[PDB]
Amino acid sequence: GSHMIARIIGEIGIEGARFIEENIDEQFKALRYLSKGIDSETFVKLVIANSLVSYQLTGKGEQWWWEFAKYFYGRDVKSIYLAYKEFLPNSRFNRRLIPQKLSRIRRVETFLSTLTEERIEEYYGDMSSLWGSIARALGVDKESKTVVFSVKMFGYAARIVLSTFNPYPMEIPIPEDSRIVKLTKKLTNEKPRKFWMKIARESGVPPLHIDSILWPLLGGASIDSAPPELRDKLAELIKIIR
DNA sequence: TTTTTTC
Repeated sequence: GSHMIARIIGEIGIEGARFIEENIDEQFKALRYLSKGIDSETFVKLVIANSLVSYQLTGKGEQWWWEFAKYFYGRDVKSIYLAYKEFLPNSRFNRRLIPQKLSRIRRVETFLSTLTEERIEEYYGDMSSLWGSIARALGVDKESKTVVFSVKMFGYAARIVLSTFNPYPMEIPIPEDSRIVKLTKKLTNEKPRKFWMKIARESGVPPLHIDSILWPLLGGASIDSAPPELRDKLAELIKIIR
């Protein structure tokens, strides 16, 4: 792992990650916008469906999640599969692997249909069971990138809908992808998957909350709105990993 | 433009 990184991430803490999530994270902003233009249950269903097709994008993540939010705001959505069948081929930022992606939506449509208000609250109180349930519906490994971040974005949606905050489970790990490998190789020769899981365990900050911290800081987003005590912590983290 | 997944 990294004692240097884990100590500063521990100082930032779940509440520092939460500040970034609710103030800087553009995915959270797009979700908060969408939640104002569609009913709560459809909102959460769409966010999970979107997460499951958000890979190998023809654009950057922030652009795509705003495109998704702007597309469904005020839209009358019945079948989520049918909605995506029309949305994806006309989108700007998600035009690759549409046949594969539509088939994943079709296969998870029955699980999404169980997401009443009460079911969404139950899963938000036990995101590990939601993690396993989504993977089982798809027939994939729950540690796969899309399933892990379907849980993260569900957590964004659920905290908006329910006006409560439950931290992500510690046992949901960041999987390896292109940008986590590119960054981690500069920091260490350790295996990226093991590196970041040990950092989460040592710091006390679940991996999905660490993810919220890393990318805005690396991408150069302003941290000036953070309170000075948290700002100085994020500043030191930047000097360590950027 | 190059920004995970398959059955």
